[PDB]
Amino acid sequence: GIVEQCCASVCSLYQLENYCN
Amino acid sequence: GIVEQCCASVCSLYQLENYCN
Amino acid sequence: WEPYWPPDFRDLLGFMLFYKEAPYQNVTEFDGQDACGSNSWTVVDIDPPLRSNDPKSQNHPGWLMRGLKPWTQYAIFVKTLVTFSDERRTYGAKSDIIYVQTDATTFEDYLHNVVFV
Amino acid sequence: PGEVCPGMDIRNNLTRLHELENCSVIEGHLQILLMFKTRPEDFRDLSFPKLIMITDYLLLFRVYGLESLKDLFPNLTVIRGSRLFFNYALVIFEMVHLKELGLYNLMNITRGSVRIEKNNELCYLATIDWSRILDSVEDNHIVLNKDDNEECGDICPGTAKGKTNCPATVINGQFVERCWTHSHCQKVCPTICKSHGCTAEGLCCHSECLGNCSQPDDPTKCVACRNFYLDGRCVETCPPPYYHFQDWRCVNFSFCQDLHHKCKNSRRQGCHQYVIHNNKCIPECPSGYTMNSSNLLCTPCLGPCPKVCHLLEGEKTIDSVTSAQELRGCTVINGSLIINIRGGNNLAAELEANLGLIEEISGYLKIRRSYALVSLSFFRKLRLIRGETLEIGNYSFYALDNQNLRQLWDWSKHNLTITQGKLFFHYNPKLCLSEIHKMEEVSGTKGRQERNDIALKTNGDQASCENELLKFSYIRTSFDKILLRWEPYWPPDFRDLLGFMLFYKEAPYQNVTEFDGQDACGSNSWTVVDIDPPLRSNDPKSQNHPGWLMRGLKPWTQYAIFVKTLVGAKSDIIYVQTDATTFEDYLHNVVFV
Amino acid sequence: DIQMTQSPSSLSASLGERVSLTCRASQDIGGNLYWLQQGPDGTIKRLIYATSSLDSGVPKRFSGSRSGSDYSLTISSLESEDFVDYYCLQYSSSPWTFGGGTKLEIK
Amino acid sequence: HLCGSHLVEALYLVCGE
Amino acid sequence: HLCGSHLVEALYLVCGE
Ligand SMILES: *[C@@H]1O[C@H](CO[C@@H]2O[C@@H](C)[C@@H](O)[C@@H](O)[C@@H]2O)[C@@H](O[C@@H]2O[C@H](CO)[C@@H](O)[C@H](O)[C@H]2NC(C)=O)[C@H](O)[C@H]1NC(C)=O
Ligand SMILES: *[C@@H]1O[C@H](CO[C@@H]2O[C@@H](C)[C@@H](O)[C@@H](O)[C@@H]2O)[C@@H](O)[C@H](O)[C@H]1NC(C)=O
Repeated sequence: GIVEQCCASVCSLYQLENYCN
Repeated sequence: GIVEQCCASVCSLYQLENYCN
Repeated sequence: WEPYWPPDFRDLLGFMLFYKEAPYQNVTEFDGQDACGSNSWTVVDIDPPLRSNDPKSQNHPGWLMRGLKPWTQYAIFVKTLVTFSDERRTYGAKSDIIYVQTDATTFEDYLHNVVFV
Repeated sequence: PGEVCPGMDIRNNLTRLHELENCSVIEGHLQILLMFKTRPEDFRDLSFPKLIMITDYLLLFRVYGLESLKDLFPNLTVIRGSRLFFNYALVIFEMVHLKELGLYNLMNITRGSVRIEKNNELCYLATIDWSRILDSVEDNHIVLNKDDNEECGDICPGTAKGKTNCPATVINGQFVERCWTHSHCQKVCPTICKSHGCTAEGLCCHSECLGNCSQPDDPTKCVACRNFYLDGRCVETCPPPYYHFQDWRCVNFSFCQDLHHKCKNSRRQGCHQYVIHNNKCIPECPSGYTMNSSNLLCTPCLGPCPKVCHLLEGEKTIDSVTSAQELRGCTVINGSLIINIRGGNNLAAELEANLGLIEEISGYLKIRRSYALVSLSFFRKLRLIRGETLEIGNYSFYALDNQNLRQLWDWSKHNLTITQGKLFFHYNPKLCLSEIHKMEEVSGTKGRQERNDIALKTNGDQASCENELLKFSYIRTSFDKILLRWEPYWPPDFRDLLGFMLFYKEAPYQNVTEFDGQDACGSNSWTVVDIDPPLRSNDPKSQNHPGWLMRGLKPWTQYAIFVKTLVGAKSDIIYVQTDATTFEDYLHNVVFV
Repeated sequence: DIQMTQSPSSLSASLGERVSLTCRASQDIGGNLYWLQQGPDGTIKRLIYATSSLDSGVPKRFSGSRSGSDYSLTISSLESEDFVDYYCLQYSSSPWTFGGGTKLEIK
Repeated sequence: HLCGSHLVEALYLVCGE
Repeated sequence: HLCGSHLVEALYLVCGE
């Protein structure tokens, strides 16, 4: 999950991009 | 490892601090 | 690896790739009886390639091994599927055992982890 | 009066929002979110006055420029909450610019709670009496809005100001006037009206109405229904020949049938295949039921229910007992199977336990390098391969390099149909072409049509198929033993005769075969003896008939027995029953304590 | 969020009088309620834990009780030092919440 | 690092739709 | 994001020993 990828974690500036709708 | 924490990964601006000698 | 073509090049069907985690030297085909069940060799069935004419038909059969441990030596070899041939019978060709070691850490990267807690 | 629309998810731009322009009812949810460039002007001339009801939930998140919902959804009366967003039927979150809700026609939220949070300009919240709209307000979460601070100047009075205007209700001890905006009061009906609604004059709507009506005590004049809707009327239950659908409307068989029909692929969120059960048209049969195909009707299962297994990427490779187990209970495979079994123990039984219930495979079946298999009979119930997907070269059944395969299925008993695609057989050394040819006949991979890449030289080349018959010249029973003799076998050049093989198992009646419960490698279905070739002893009287003495047999037990010549001739299956008690000796033991 | 409704918000009484303050829980909180006392200097002190258990040092004239969803603090015989502020607090569920307070004043 | 309401913001910095 | 020779640099930005 995005919460799990960047909040209860840290997400790469690209990981963050990818699924931008 | 620090390589594994920030290179083959992404490390939090704090994770990065912690063990600064 | 090389494409295999029997005398009458017609109906080429299959390759077989074998790989195991190996130390040094001491590796053989007829190793620890594969028989039926518990196996001594990791095995892949490789579909025969599509020739795409006579001039430049080396659309070299290959394989992507995944699920390998890093900094690990692998005994690897290919074989052509066992063919009952017309007249003087031949299955064909097997490659030699090559050892291939997966990548490990860059020196630079060993240093880092060491030099920085 | 207008359309029933499906649930929608509107983001980024207002463009797709106009898809709601003719909906009276949204059968699903409505989410409007993430519109960062919108401004008040974009909403000034935007209205959906036809929308009366949402069956699930309404969610609004980060929609910029929107200051009120009074013009967008002026007539939204009921949110049913059949499906909820995390227990909420109404969600208003981070609506920067929203000054009031203004849903002045919202009378009932049938199920679920309200979550209104982090709306920095939001007022006209203290003025709403939610106890008129929801049965329980205990789970409402209305926090972090402008209303939390000392800045809301909520004003209901406008016409005369403070002289006979909005209805007032109590919070704890304080009476509060109740309104949605400066120009719209909250509708409050007499208690006798319950949730049915009332006219402006205070006259109760009909008991089948929900929230509001145009005329009192008339079930054809409701704005919305308490129970079900049919032909401009609110009804308690759907009358024949109609079915209850999505817990709010009556539909006919044909409608349910249209939904059901063949949503070709999209099994994973985009099909369901609707069924009939207890006068409801529903997404799927409940537990204990299965669907009678010709009339969409759920019927109780004869024993355990059929089970459709959808494979990841449309395929699965079975290379072990463990992988086969993942299909235990399946009766239908949606996808294709690849069998790659090289070894193990008691495989025929284990494979039959896990794969024996499969009746249909929608794609193809491929058996390849399955060294361990002697038969495919473990696929006990397999009757159909559709070939909706095929192996490259348009094959629906493919058998390659199976070194011990001697049987496909027993074609005297088994029927298998192959709708589409071709057959492929190469490098099956123990499989006779007769078995393959029988399969073509049975399966309808008919010889009037197109090819099947079947090798003449690499199928059965290491097998002599049945050919000659060995006959038993002598049979002798003992209670514990059986002594047999049988014809000597001599090939064309009689030279170097080496071996016979005698098979015997404890058998009941008739139902015994050679290619039974895959002997393969390990746990066996047959007791076997290797019989050394005899010594001829010249030409005149050379019948020094090979034989064998079976010992270790149970008494009064039937034995299936047959002989074979090492890979010529096999004998037929004879049943031999070991001796039992003499009548005299049954008598004694009975007649003397 | 569990809402704790504290009543009365203010109370006038005299020395030696018996008084009760109530907190009603919007959801069942079982026995997980504290009673807090705030001095005019701002110091907060806990008097009751687990609805009825008196903390060490607290005079025995203080008692806590429960009836339905009503949790009560009772001062059996008021002393001059008791004319201060009181707050209930629930710890039964994740957002800890407080009653609105009662100021006890001299009649 | 990234969290709460900020993720939504962080994303529109990168999105700009 | 962070890597190679840059980690060493990244670290001294934060260290400043
Ligand atoms: C492979 O041989 C090793 C050791 O033998 C030598 O080293 C090899 C790398 C190769 O060069 C051989 O020709 C040499 O003779 C055997 O290793 C044993 O491994 C177990 C592992 O726990 C260990 O306990 C033993 O001490 C090792 N034996 C020795 C003599 O070192 C291994 O069995 C050989 N394997 C095969 C398949 O031949
Ligand atoms: C609302 O209904 C409108 C009706 O469409 C009109 O009639 C059809 C049969 C065609 O002639 C069409 O060209 C006309 O515009 C739609 O235009 C409109 O898109 C519908 N609302 C939605 C859901 O967008």
